[PDB]
Amino acid sequence: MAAIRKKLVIVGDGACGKTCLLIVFSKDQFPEVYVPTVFENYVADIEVDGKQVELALWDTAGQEDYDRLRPLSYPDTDVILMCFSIDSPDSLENIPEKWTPEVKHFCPNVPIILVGNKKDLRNDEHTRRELAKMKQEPVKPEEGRDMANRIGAFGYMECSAKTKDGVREVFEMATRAALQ
Amino acid sequence: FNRPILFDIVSRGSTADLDGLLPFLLTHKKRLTDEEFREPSTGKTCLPKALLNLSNGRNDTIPVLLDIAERTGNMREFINSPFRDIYYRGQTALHIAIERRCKHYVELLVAQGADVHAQARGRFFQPKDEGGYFYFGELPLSLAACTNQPHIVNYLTENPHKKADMRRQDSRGNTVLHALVAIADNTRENTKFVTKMYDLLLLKCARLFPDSNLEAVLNNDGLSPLMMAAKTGKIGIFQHIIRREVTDEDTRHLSRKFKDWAYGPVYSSLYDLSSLDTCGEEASVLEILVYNSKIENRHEMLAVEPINELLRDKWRKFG
Amino acid sequence: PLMMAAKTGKIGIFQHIIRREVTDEDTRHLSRKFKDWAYGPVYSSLYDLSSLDTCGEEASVLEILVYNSKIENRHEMLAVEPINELLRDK
Ligand SMILES: Nc1nc2c(ncn2[C@@H]2O[C@H](COP(=O)(O)OP(=O)(O)O)[C@@H](O)[C@H]2O)c(=O)[nH]1
Ligand SMILES: [Mg+2]
Repeated sequence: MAAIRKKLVIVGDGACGKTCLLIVFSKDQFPEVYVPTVFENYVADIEVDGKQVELALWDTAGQEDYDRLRPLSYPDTDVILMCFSIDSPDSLENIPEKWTPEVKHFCPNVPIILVGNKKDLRNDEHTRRELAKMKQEPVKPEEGRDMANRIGAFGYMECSAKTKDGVREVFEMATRAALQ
Repeated sequence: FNRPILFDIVSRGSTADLDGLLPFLLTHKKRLTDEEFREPSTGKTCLPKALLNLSNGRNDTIPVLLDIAERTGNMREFINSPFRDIYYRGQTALHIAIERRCKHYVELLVAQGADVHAQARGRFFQPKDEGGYFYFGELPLSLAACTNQPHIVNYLTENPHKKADMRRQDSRGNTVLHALVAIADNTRENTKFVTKMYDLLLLKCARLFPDSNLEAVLNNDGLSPLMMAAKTGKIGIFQHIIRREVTDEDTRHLSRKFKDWAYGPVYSSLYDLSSLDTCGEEASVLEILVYNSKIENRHEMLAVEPINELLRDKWRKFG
Repeated sequence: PLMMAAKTGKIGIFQHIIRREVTDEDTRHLSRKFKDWAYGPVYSSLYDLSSLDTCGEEASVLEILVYNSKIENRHEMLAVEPINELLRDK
């Protein structure tokens, strides 16, 4: 029948795999060299239970003037995909301080999902050494659930855009929450 | 080169001054959808400016801009870029090309990959009750239907590339048939093209989808087009829907009035008591008319041929 | 001059002075209804609030129109774009 359209907004810190996740979901191909700052004006076809849903993927950035026009993307949203890097936890601790209030103040009563992008780096030796140089450890799944507890988000799933693992169930959960 | 220069070259339609845009964009790695080429507080790119400043109905800068955008990679982003302002949010270039009554550029945009199901959510695209001017259903196909443009409707529903399905609903749930009821006045001309387009779309949806009835998809308020016509004080489309007769055998099941027999001037016709006397388990047009139809047309809709006798027949039975 | 117009109930000159724009680049200091953007009917503008400010440091035209002005055009002069919008803002 008619394919409903749901508005999806992906917010997160700089270089936390937002645009890469969107491109992997949409074009099925991980960008090699030229990854855009924002993946904009794309609608993706998805089906969860036979109900076709067109996900209007909206991308936000915090660089140059994109920070100023990021608030204008929030109106009419249906699901919010807050993004943090498993590699660098600084995004994880800065979620509740900045991103959760920002999302809630412009998107009341809207489902919230926080996703652990860069899941492949959890076991990466280089990233582990870089974190140990700064006395840090990769975000644990238990830590992700603990962060979701503070916000009260719809769910927490980890994504690895480079390996194309988890890039589908996250959007399925997002459109399921939007369908509510 | 720069947006004040670009929006003037586009406005004047001078392709001779637009030659150097592509080498500049390629060597600077800039794109036509960049904020440096978009009007602030509006979000308008060069394409709406070209679609607004039309001389002789054509702007030669539009093909050049489309070619340049394809070369730079921003084709879908360039064509489907929506307005970001409060009063025009969601308005892509397809809505502008349809409202300007330029079928050629509508075909050009849809062929290149325009978002045919783009919803315009600005305050100017809200019902007059909610503080708006032009509520057309928020869809590019609904805009064409409410603008009385049958050729553009036929093209959008019969594209080789991407066809606008007629069963789609906007944020409020109104389909094309629901949007033809909110743009319908009681004047003779409005009641003469709104009903024609309503029948055109209903028959098109009956042929294209035999198993689906486009008049049975309720909006977010649970109102079918007949129910919304009864509620919002539209009598012409109300009478047309109730007294509907269609001759085509393939789509003869959409009739609501069935001439049972005829003897000279006298003829007996069966009226479908669907959504009118539904025995309570569903919503009824009669209840909407006698409770929620505060319009002054209530005493004129309570005189339609089935409704007037439907109420009277109830009086004899148990009344 | 604007205060005199408000007191004497001159609707035309008060309406002009409130929304006066000087297109010349040499003197943008005298314009009041600055224009930000304008697409179609929308003519979104930024009205100066000089002599119309909320603060009571200097004489306020809102006070003059509400209390001092006894002219029959008082209702007409309160219907200008910034003054009416200013009251709803409060
Ligand atoms: N190892 C790994 N690297 C990634 C993944 N996703 C993105 N990256 C890299 O992270 C960089 C920044 O990602 P990007 O999407 O540009 O950040 P954004 O614009 O803030 O979303 C990119 O250049 C990618 O190469 C991932 O899942 N695993
Ligand atoms: Mg990005």
